[PDB]
Amino acid sequence: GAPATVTEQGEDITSKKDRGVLKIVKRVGNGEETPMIGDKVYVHYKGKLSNGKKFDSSHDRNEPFVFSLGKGQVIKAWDIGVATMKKGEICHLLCKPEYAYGSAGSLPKIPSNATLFFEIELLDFKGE
Amino acid sequence: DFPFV
Repeated sequence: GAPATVTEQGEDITSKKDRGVLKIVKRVGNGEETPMIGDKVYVHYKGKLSNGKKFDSSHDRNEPFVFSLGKGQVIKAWDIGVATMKKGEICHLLCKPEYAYGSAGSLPKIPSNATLFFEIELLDFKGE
Repeated sequence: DFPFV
């Protein structure tokens, strides 16, 4: 399924080239510009654990998730991954725990040492 | 918690 496919067929987008964050572009977005550091980014996402459980979805809340890019407000994989996206793009990200919640995990759903799968849509980005 | 941190 999609997690296996991004695991085996994704592109490493880390600066360290350590395969900690792999990406597939599922829907090509608009033009060439990606967000810049500090921009307000608006995303929709779905996250799955490596046991197949869905642990979060913005679609189910009927509102996007909004954060400031590149400020460590989200897991490292999201700062790195969203920074590579164009407006209107949908991608898959496969995140090793060193770019997610590490050995700590995150209550209630994310265990220690968890590899995570996301589908992310970049709805919009704006400077403030 | 997620997706903060």
